[PDB]
Amino acid sequence: DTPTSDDLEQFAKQFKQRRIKLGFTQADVGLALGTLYGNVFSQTTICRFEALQLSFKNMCKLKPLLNKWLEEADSSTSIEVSVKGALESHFLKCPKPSAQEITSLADSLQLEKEVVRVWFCNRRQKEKRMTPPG
Amino acid sequence: DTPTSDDLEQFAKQFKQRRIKLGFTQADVGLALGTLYGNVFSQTTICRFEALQLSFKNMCKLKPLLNKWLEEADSSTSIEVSVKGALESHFLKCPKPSAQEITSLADSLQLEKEVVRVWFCNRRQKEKRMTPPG
DNA sequence: ATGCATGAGGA
DNA sequence: CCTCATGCAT
DNA sequence: ATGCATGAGGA
DNA sequence: CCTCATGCAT
Repeated sequence: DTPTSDDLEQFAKQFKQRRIKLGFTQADVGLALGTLYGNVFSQTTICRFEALQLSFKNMCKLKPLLNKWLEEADSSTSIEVSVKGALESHFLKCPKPSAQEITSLADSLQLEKEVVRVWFCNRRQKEKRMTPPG
Repeated sequence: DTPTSDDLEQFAKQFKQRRIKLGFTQADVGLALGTLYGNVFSQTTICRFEALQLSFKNMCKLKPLLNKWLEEADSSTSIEVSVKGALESHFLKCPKPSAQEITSLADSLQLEKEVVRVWFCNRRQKEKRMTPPG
């Protein structure tokens, strides 16, 4: 049976609180999941978990693995600023542009088409985090 | 004879440009200064150098050491947001408060006195960077 | 890329 | 205390 | 703490 | 192409 979104908030809040009190960094925890359970994770992922900056499914996948570490540790190419806001505006107009709208947006802002395609992919995926940028 | 501030801007701009083209990260360069010259530096320091976020003296100290690497590589406790703006306001009023103004500022914002003393130390020291936050 | 930190050295 | 060079952790 | 990225897997 | 989990580099 799955946690609620409230369960994950409170778990993340208490996980961070306890990780600090034990004297571990985010990078430490991520490495220890590799050491103890053969499933390493980066500082970036532990940080996002604590901020709920991951999808609900991802949050649910990591929670028991982080609960394991907690139980166990208790025992011891750059978009300009002006261009960035332009990408926003079109994202509210339409957040999933075609490969044709992307390729034209890339010239009107003088970005490579791949840069724009990936930027939209990422901005769509932040919208799906449990705590999105809004 | 010492570089001008313009010399250091252009050197930092060209250093970053060349470091990327060689395929090295900031952390790589910092470690290589230890490897090659027995003077290791952190990713943080290389990053600040490229952004001129260090004092003129510091910038001058690091430049020849980074010019060495370039020549050689060519061959191969958290202040709330609202509280933060309050610390600013008083910094313009007076940027070097006494240990008595510090200790009272610490209670009126419910921070530890050491936190406020260190915050002022750091905010004074950013004012001395070649590219300050302003 | 940066917030908060440390410690050597000095008035 | 401070300045100052410097970095861990995020 | 996060901007830009990759690659496995799927419609 | 996309979604999605994930991280290097800053």
